Amino acid sequence: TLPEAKDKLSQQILELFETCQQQASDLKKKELCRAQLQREIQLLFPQSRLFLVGSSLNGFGARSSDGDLCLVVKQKTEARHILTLVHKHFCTRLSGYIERPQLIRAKVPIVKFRDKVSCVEFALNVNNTVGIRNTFLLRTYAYLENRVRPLVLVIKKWASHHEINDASRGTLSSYSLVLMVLHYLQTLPEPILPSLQKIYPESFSTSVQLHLVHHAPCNVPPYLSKNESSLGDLLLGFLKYYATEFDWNTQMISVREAKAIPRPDDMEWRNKYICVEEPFDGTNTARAVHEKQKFDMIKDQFLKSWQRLKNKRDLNSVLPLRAAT
Repeated sequence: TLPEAKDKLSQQILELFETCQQQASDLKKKELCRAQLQREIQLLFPQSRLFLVGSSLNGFGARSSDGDLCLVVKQKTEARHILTLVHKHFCTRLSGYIERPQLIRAKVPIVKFRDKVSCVEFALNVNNTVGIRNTFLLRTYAYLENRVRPLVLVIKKWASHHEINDASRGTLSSYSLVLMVLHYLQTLPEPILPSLQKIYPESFSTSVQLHLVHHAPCNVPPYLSKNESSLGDLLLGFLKYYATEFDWNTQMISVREAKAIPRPDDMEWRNKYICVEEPFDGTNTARAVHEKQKFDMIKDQFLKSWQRLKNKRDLNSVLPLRAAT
């Protein structure tokens, strides 16, 4: 299943999609690593399970997507004690096939490591279960329509190429972008995506047992929309929408509502530049964008890329196609 591709830009977007999309063999090496590590971690926490989460499973992965793992142990004092124990385990016992494990310090503490078996970089956290839930929310969107995945992928590569796709460095997280693409698709005049949580709350409710949340994409049917915009029309529109129309200073993006909502007067959103509502809990995913200079970098790059693309409808105007493939 693939979109139209009547023009050059749309064809280049599909070409980039098909050569960079995460292949089944990439996902098998990540799953073999996940199962081996769960087995390995269970020596320490026998009541624990290890989940693949994020780009590896949400449908928006590229061959270069790192792996995200979520360790479920039956509030943060425990989460940090477990993460440091797991880390010492990786350093002492697992050093034969687990390279350079490091505790990275962030809102969600992480153990970063490289699997020498798959040669793949991984990020493991402890008990951040919301990432399991939204993995399968996003996955259900990722396959709800054939344009969502090519658009999201070219947009991820685009943001990464322009050094605005790294929340650790002050810019937009991949999750923020994905939510922004999905919001753009949700609010078109003839919309390309509905709200999954409004139409089927039963398949994404917070009472669903974590180990069954992945059943949700098997339940939800595909979305047929009236919009006939091709991939190049939509990539241009997505750059224009955030470059010109979307008021960062007054509104927040709610994929849960499939709407733009006014910024709440709560203290979380009081001084933030960018407000994207996490769909399961109520928090700002773009909270990492807190420096004016970086905020401007995002704004200026949206404007500029929409300009170069408008004039020359070649994907090379905003993303060198030789630097990805």
